[PDB]
Amino acid sequence: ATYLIGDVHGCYDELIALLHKVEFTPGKDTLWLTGDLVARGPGSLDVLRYVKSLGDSVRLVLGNHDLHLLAVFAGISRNKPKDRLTPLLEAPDADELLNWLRRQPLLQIDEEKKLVMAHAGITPQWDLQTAKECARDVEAVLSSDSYPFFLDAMYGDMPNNWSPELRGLGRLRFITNAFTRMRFCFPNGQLDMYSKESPEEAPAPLKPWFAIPGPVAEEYSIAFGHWASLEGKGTPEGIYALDTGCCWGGTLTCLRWEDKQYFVQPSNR
Ligand SMILES: [Mn+2]
Ligand SMILES: [Mn+2]
Repeated sequence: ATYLIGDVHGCYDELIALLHKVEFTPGKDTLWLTGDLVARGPGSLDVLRYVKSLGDSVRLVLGNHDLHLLAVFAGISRNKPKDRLTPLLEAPDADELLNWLRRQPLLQIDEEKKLVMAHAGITPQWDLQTAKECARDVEAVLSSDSYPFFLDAMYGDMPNNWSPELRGLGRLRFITNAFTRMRFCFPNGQLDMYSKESPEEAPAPLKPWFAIPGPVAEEYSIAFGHWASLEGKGTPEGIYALDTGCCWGGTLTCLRWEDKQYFVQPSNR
């Protein structure tokens, strides 16, 4: 079976309880995770250990908090006490865990399921070939010995409009923001980097990225996490918002792909 789970955010107990609920069995089953494995919840260390141990039985995409953890680890960014990352950062296997984490994809595609996953979704300004090329470019910098330079360069809110003519720092920053920070778009598809509210609470003319028809969404289902204030609701057919806010006191959500059946684990917080 194929299971897809939204942002775990260190909620190790809830993740294991949910997987036991569906009798997740590596070798028979595959787990897709929308990223943001770490921060806020108490068990980022156990989450990373477990997910890495799954190997080919898990298909991960990196989220914005995963990238922030890598930035903290590399000395690029300051650790925030609220993220509860110190046990992971101080673990004897921190190097092993985080060097694995930075090699994971930003984008997962299953052609037989016609299924695409990224942390925040797929901007309507991207077709599939462009999404693939951009994911490959940023994954290459993240997997390289020089990844702290990219992590430092990734921070920024501009440019917010895609063009194949983009080059250099702006190209990487847009790619990173589209895959891991996107929520709202202007009517032309341009990213808004400030509003984090629910669609009903957002100011005009902002619309959810998935409310703007784009070539990937027209052919593929898209699963994503990230947007907790969406609460997994209000999406069109073929769009699966899996982040139901477990670390925030909401729930951890698991979708079984074969029958589109949902399983929910309440937050222990
Ligand atoms: Mn998140
Ligand atoms: Mn996120």
